[PDB]
Amino acid sequence: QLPADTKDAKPLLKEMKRGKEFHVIFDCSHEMAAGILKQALAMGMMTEYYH
Amino acid sequence: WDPASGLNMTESQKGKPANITDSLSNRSLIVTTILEEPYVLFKKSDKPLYGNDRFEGYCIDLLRELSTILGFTYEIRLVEDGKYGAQDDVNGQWNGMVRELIDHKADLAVAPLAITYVREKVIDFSKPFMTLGISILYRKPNGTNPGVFSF
Amino acid sequence: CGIWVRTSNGGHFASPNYPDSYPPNKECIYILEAAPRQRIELTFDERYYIEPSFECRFDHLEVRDGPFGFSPLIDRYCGMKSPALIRSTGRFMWIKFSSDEELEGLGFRAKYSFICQFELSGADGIVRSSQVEQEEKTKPGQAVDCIWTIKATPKAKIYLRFLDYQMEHSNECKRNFVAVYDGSSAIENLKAKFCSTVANDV
Amino acid sequence: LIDSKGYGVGTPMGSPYRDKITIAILQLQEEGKLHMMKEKWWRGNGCPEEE
Ligand SMILES: *[C@@H]1O[C@H](CO)[C@@H](O)[C@H](O)[C@H]1NC(C)=O
Repeated sequence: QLPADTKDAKPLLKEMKRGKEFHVIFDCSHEMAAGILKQALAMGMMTEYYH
Repeated sequence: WDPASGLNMTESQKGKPANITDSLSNRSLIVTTILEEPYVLFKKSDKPLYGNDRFEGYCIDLLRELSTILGFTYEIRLVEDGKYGAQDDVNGQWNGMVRELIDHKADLAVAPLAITYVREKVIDFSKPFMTLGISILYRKPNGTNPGVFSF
Repeated sequence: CGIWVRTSNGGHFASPNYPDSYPPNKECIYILEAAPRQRIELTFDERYYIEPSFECRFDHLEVRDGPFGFSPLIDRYCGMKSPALIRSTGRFMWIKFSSDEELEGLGFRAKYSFICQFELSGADGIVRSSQVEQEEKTKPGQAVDCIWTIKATPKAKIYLRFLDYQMEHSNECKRNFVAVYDGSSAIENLKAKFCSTVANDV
Repeated sequence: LIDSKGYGVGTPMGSPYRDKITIAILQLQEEGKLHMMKEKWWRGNGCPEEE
């Protein structure tokens, strides 16, 4: 679950990359979708492996 | 259960500790030896050894053969102090291995053990697996002929 | 990262690049040494006061009392909360700050206040066995233990060779053992510990 | 001696004499008297014909 506040997936996305979790579904008002893709790119998650 | 502590289940320590008198078991056997050199020695290693594997010896793998052909358990418990089991007259005691051959703290004690007259009086010994005896030790001569008259 | 803060009644102790986010991949030591009979009071100033809902690894500031390494673990702090002030009379609060491979934070600010280890460095030398009746004469009755610090020449890794090793008092080591630590002197990484007849070189 | 072996005293699987005769044999060994009987039977005619 996304933390309710701070919109900060850095802990969350780090947890994700730890498990080598190469598939994700989302559920969010698309604002959060955009605001989190930038997070993913900054964390370098943006590699052709994830879909 | 509480929000704070958790489940104080009363079985964490069972009221009646389960106990069964007769179940599958092995009859373990205690042997008593000594750190004699080409007989029984600490196995050579750098990492720690544990249990019976700390040792090594010609005697110990002899016991390995014995247990292999008859079936036993290894409690290689060393003697307290270095001594051929030999009684004392004054104390009447049998300090050394003979204690464990008497007091049934232990069992058969495989180690350098001369089956002598007094020992069989107080212990029972199997027939010797290898004989012994006394010889002289000497430095073999060297090519330093006297040469006063080496002709 | 090293800010040698030795011999101060008080002084500033802080994470590198403190007002900025701390750099990544940094495993840097800090050591606080107190003179005999003194007390160490460590003041720690948090930059940011929030309440996290979780505790995690990858960025942890632990505190150790004594020979870094031997030192029993006191506690292992993380997050953005300010740890409570630590008062002990162990006289050696030695504190290590780590770093993961990413995910830097606001860092930290601290303030130290004040109220058997022999140096042995160079190019070559020998650690005298049981050499304790001269350095720190410890009576034989109690358990004794000591640590030895090596510093090679600048740009020099070190090789050790044991000339004489015999720990009679057991094959096991729940009482007596000899061990080697690489890196700096922490419990972080045992290069090796020796409990048997033979001790290999390292 | 390529191999080592000796002799014995045959007794039935139940024999009260086995242990006591073992004791006596060992004791005689201590005095080495059995050695002297052997020598009278061996050494006596051992070397009266040393060539
Ligand atoms: C568990 O129950 C026992 C008996 O009522 C009580 O003495 C003990 O304090 C309890 N412990 C906890 C964790 O609540």
